Amino acid sequence: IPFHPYYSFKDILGLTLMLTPFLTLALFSPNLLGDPENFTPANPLVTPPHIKPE
Amino acid sequence: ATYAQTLQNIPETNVTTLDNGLRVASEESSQPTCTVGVWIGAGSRYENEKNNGAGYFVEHLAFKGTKKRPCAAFEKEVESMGAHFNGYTSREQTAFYIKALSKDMPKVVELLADVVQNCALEESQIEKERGVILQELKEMDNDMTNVTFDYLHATAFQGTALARTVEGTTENIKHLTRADLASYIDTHFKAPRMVLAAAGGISHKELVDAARQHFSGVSFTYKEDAVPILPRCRFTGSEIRARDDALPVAHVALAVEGPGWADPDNVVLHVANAIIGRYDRTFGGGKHLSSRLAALAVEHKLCHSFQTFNTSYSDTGLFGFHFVADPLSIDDMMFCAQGEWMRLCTSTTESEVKRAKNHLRSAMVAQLDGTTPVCETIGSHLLNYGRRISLEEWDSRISAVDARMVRDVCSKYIYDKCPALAAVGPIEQLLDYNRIRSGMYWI
Repeated sequence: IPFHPYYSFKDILGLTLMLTPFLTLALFSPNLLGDPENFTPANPLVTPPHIKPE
Repeated sequence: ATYAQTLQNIPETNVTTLDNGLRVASEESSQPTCTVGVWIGAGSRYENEKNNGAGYFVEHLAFKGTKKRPCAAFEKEVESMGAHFNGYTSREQTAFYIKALSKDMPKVVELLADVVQNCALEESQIEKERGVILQELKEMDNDMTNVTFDYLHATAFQGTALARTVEGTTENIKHLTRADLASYIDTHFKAPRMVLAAAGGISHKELVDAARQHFSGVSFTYKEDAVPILPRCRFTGSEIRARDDALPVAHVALAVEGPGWADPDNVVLHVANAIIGRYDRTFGGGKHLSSRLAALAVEHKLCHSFQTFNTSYSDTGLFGFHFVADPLSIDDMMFCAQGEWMRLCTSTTESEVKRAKNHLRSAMVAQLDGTTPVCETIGSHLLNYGRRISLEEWDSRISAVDARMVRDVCSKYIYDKCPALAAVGPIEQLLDYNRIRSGMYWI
């Protein structure tokens, strides 16, 4: 089937579904997925005791 | 002696009705030869699911002899007077007519009457014709154009009676009973619904006296005098794709519900179909043809042919086009076609309608090129339009049409409408109803 309108329409719908959680997270719980340890400027002499990768 | 005048000179078509309901009409010419026939208002649309194919099976017997004059008796009598008998059966109109010497005008009417009324229906012949019709189906099935229009109706009028073929089902043909053919005749071939028409060197009066004589149907109750009104057929934006990559070319037909005989717009619709016209690989015109679609078709080898059409019916109709192409140019062709349709609704030019109107009048005239065609117009006019419509009138109506009118009317019936589609053959390239549905707007 032609990509348009079948998947162009499906894709737009898909985008809007991903968009909600992404924006909900972004607007409501901004640092949810982020480490709070990174609000402390780099200190070349001290590695945080609790250091985990993204 | 300007055209205008030759029109208002053509003798008027006379019509007289009998007490039974039969309507006799004719156009008298000096012609030594002539044509007379009975145009019944019956067809496959009147048939229901159990007898689909009766009117066609019956068509195959109205010539194999009557009660009075059996097979040879009939044929002999007719062949020997140098007359040609023949007819047809559409979805909602059936006809039987003869081509004989104006001299035999009255004996023919007798013969016509004897056919519509006393068909022998020899149960022996029936079983033979059964095998014949079955055979003609095998053949007609190889006529893409037919297959394609039947299918067109099959889906455009899906669920209704208009979605049936005239020839009927393979089962009905295999099982219809003498009795079925019998009642079909009794129920439909009835005076108030038939029309005895004639054209040529014939006296209308002589014609009607002969009518009185053999077309002496009797009517006691009101029921008999009444003409039934068929149930309305529902149009449906849909499509049916019968694919077979083994056929050489592919057929495609697209259409929208048309108004119906009665509606004046039809004139405008015809003028429009007159612009887009029709084409075919043997049209000398070539790249210079006036119809853009045709021209485009030629410049891009888009199709072996295409043709517009406005098939009218009592209450409905089909306004569309059909084209035959190669598997790989179906899309470009469809594209261009809808293109012109959209152009019809949005930008028809006065110059176009001018040409269109002329071309139309010319076709209108060719519709009356002989006693038979003329006759066919009478039988049908009365049957459809109720009365007769003179070229002087048609011509009048046609002249009223102008660009603006074409656009308005076409927009009215085309723009943003869900079309009916039928495609047959190696149709992989043409595709998606949606993509086609969007071709219905802006253009």
